[PDB]
Amino acid sequence: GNDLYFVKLPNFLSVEPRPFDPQYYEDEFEEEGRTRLKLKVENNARIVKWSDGSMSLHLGNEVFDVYKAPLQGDHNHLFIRQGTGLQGQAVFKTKLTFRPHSTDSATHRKMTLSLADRCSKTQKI
Amino acid sequence: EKERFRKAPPNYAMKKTQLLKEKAMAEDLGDQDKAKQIQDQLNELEERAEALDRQRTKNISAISYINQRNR
Amino acid sequence: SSVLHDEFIAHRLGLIPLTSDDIVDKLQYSRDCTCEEFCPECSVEFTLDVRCNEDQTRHVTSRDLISNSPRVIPVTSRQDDILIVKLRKGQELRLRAYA
Amino acid sequence: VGLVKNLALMAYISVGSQPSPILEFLEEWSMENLEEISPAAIADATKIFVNGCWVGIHKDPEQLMNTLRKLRRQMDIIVSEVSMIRDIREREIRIYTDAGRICRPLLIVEKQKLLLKKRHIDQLKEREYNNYSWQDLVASGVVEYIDTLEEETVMLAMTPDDLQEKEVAYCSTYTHCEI
Amino acid sequence: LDSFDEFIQMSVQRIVEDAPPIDLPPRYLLKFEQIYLSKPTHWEDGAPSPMMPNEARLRNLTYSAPLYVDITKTVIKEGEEQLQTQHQKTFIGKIPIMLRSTYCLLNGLTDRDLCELNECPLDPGGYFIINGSEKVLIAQEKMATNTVYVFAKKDSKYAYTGECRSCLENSSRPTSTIWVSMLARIGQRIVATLPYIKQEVPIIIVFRALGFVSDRDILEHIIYDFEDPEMMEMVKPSLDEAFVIQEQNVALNFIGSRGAKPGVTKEKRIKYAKEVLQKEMLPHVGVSDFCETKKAYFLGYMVHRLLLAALGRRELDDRDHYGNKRLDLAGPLLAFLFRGMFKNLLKEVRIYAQKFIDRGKDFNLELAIKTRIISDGLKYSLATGNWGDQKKAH
Amino acid sequence: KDRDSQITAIEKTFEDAQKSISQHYSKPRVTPVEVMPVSQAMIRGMMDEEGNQFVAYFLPVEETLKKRKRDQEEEMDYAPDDVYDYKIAREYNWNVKNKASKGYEENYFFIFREGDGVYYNELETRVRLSKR
Amino acid sequence: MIIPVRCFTCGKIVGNKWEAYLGLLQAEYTEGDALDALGLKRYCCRRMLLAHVDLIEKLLNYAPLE
Ligand SMILES: [Zn+2]
Ligand SMILES: [Zn+2]
Repeated sequence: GNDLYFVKLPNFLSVEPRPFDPQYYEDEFEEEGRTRLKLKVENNARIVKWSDGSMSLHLGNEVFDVYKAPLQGDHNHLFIRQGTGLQGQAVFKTKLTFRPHSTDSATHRKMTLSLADRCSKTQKI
Repeated sequence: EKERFRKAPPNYAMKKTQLLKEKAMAEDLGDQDKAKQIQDQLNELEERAEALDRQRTKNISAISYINQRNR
Repeated sequence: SSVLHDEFIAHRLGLIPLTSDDIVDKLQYSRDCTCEEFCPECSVEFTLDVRCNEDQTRHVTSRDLISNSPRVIPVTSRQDDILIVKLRKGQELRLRAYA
Repeated sequence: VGLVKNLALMAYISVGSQPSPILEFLEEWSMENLEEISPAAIADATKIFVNGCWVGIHKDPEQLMNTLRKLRRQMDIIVSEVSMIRDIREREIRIYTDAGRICRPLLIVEKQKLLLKKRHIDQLKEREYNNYSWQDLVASGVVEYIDTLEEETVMLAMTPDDLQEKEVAYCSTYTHCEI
Repeated sequence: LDSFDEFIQMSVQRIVEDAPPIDLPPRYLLKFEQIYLSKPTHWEDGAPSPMMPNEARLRNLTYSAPLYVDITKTVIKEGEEQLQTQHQKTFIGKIPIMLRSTYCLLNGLTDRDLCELNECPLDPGGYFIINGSEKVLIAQEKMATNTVYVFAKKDSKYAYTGECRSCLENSSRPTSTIWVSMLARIGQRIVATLPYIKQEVPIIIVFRALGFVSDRDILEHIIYDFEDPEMMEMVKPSLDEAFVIQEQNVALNFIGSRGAKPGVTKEKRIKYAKEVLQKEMLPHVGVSDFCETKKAYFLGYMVHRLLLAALGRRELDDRDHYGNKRLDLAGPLLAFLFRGMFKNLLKEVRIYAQKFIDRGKDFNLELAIKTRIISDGLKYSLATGNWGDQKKAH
Repeated sequence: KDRDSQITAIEKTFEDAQKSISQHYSKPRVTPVEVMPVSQAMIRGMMDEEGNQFVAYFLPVEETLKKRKRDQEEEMDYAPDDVYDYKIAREYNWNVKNKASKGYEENYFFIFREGDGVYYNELETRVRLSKR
Repeated sequence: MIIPVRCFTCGKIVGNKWEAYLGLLQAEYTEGDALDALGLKRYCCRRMLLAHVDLIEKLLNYAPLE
């Protein structure tokens, strides 16, 4: 009920802070556009634990592969600060002595146009 | 005409055609062309990878197995 | 059409041992035979014809060396075979050889 | 003879990066900026050197070096290719982010023990079968690229064990180990 | 690969977009901005396709990308008629690609694909194909920029010379090798070899021209501790040796009186000596309108450090020491070129704008853009090995 | 592109991690064992100082000096700057409040085993404690 | 490129033993027992199989056709 459940993810894996709800979700977004749509059709979560002590984070058939590496610059307490009480009622939980090291990736594309043009014009007469 | 009908990928031409397919996908601002390209690309990839594993099915396959277990 | 040279094939063919006991004390040395080319009295003729048609790679072995004499064969009688080349899908090798 | 040379196996040459987040960061410590300084306050204060540029003055150089290295391990504000050199005898901190600096990876030492614990070897032995790699040793702060000009200041061991045992003392202040 | 990648991503751009807008009777603007590079091609008189490195090798071709830029033809005339017509993706030249780089066709590419391209999976990369020749750029070593050194050229009027190869960041201005040195011998005088000045000048006269009228005020920059008379009595000989010049203006006269082109009128001279002390000397510190206060600090640092070496308080610098060296890899080697090659084309478009406005007609940049500057300069230097222009190749 | 594709694939992946797990890219080398399901305000701490706002280096079993954390905002112009401490008497304690260090704050989403439920509790603003 | 037909030193045929040797490394053998099980007594002949690098496997990837 309390354990290491903090999960950093990169920009391209930004999961919604709230459950999926049909009343909260809208169509705004569209190789170029391929990376665009992925932001909300994927990104509720199930961090699967494995016999080697690795973890895999799943938001589909696509996989983020994860290790519970230690942390020393970020020694905070994690807490559910909901606006209710005096000025955000932070409920106590786990301390940030570790955070995920993990792999989530992208790609590029190719192009081609033309070099120079014709020349050697001549006026009448 | 002569580029149209005969089976295109084997042996080397599939690599340049795969690149060309990628370029066709990337040059399109239209999502339909992109997705059609993506589909096409995946299919040719699969076909090609099958063909590669098929050729390597024998006597290449055998050496692959010893190298993975030796390291 | 193999991945090796021309002389690589020929060199490797040279080093394959041939069953000699019954025949070698009968033959003329080549330089001593009256024939204008080669004779069964001064040589044994060999033949390799291999085409990889299938998908898998082809182990060109001493099995492929077909002799005209039944006794002067490569060592196959009674344990794998001397690998000559490996062929891919569409590559081939035709040669005739004399011992 | 001796003019044409060869790289070492693990030599890496700095590809270069802008000194601008460093400038932005160094600003918001207890620095003092060069143009708003009284000429009488340079005597007992260490001189800061970004890419050859004397950009600032600092009254406490033991807080900077410990802070700059922590970032240079944690892969965030200071990129791995940067070298930070502390001159003790003269009150100078020199930082280079520029390109063309030859450097090589070393294991980090703390107390007199390596940061390369058996966890890293276990994750790194199981690479390919999982996504882990050399860059995770960098990002975990286990190994560090050290420039020739920063190698001037390391107290370097040559094997993990043999140099970090307990005898009559050689140094007992090792900072790094050879790979 | 990394060197190259940084050149393609972050030095091709930033050499384009560094150059000044050209003008010329009404006059124009003519500004460059975004740059575009494609995968390599050969038939962009055949049908367009990617060139593969192995075809480039077999046909004695040059493995290169076409290169394009966004140009605004911006112009204004009488009547406040103005326009900013943009030529998106104007061709500039062809740039040779390093094998297995971020912009090669052979990038992130599997063993299966490499074999299908008839190319080696073991091939490291890092070389150019130039007329079907594999070329490598050998990493040329050099003394590190922006870093003060001290040496004893005893074979001269100088007992010690302090040095700085001051440079800004890949600027159209090259490095200025400043020297600040101590004469042998009153005795004990100290001089700046400032750039483009005919001869070296005593360091105190530099700080006077910088704008420091007071004596007290110059030495606070060069001597940090006023409490050790050790360093006080060391600068006296030079401080005595500048008592005739007290204001900024007479000071300027003194440097301006020694430019390569000394101005006939006095104000010409001052206009010179103000310019060299703001753009020429110590660029890395700043080239702005007012940077004297920080140029002052760094020069006092060089004098300070020479005084430290001379007092014997600090050990002389070793020129052989590899920390005092840097390596021109395939990035910086190319950036050095591309600067000059881009300058050449701005000289072309210049004369081409001129020949065309003078007729009172209108001028067209598509014909002005000489493709053969880049495409051939690159291809040339990477071919001969001569790191320069073809006409000054010796 | 289209909305129906998105609602389908999202609500489907709120089930495609809840199926049976038995093969993977890293099979046969490994097989899966078990599952950890998924505003906020985290008071960062300095590793040197070792901050008293939440006692991570000692892990207290009960508050020796308070009933609960009365951690309101440090000012009316300062709602994200919470008091970040476990105090309930008006006593002059030393516990460090959350300062507006946004500069370094950066990103940090938090989640929990909410009874094996689909939710999220991502962090709002990574504020930091100090020796004040 | 491809396993020699004979041990260069002595002249024993090793050309037939390479497939078999890799087959004995599909089994869990040390190379020392693989070499022994094939009957290579001399330290000449034993070098041929230890030291042979099989490059014909890589040259075979460069298809001519299909
Ligand atoms: Zn005969
Ligand atoms: Zn032998």
